[PDB]
Amino acid sequence: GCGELVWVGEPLTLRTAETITGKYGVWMRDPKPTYPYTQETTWRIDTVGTDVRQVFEYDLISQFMQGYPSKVHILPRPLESTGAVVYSGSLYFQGAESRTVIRYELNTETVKAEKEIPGAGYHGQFPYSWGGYTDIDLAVDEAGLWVIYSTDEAKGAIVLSKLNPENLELEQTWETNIRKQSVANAFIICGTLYTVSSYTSADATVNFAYDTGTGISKTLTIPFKNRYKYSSMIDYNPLEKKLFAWDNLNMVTYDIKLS
Ligand SMILES: [Ca+2]
Ligand code: NA
Repeated sequence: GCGELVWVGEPLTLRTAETITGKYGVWMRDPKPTYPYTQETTWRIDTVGTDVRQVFEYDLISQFMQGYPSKVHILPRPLESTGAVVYSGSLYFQGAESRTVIRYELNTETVKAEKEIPGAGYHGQFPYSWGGYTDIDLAVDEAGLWVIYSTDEAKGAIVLSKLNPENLELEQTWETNIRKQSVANAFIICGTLYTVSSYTSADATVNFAYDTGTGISKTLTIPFKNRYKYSSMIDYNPLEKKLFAWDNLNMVTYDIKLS
């Protein structure tokens, strides 16, 4: 059961990074956890630097909030920005300085697929408003795996494609009429693209929505606060039905309300 986003709030900090190297990054959980993982398994990637490859893995939420990682994966390839997601036992991330999406099976630590997103800009071409090499933004919702980006053909407007979680083949593609660079970030809920924009570093709003079903968009005003004033990523988890975000060394979640 899905619905339309009508509310965002109740930001909760779950974990503060140990060092300044965790100023920004991406943390997430698997909406469709596979053995030996569960709905509590938590992955954390500090992305401060040029050589990002370590992936902290926590078995329990108590472990994630208090103790140490159960395991540390070393990615064969370097990771770009904060747009990665975990889905069905695999990490989906962007190859550094490339337009290549990579499926990395966590349990076997094996690369299952590599796929350039056709015509997509990368490494500074189409980042979100605050920049940060955020050209390519992966997403998981109730329908599965998506990728958010832009192309020259789309004239810098946000483009979203439904991805095959197995071989990363583009199944469907939608062109919007909103510039990706005019927006702070984005996520997908029940097949609906939502964008986030900032009046300030602490003040944010969900300002736009595009339904891939109907094909029509809306302007919106759904305010929420960036408590620590430097958000580097915000994704949606279709299982917990919350927003996961990274804000100035803090790994936070937002609760939401769907109509
Ligand atoms: Ca996002
Ligand atoms: Na993402």
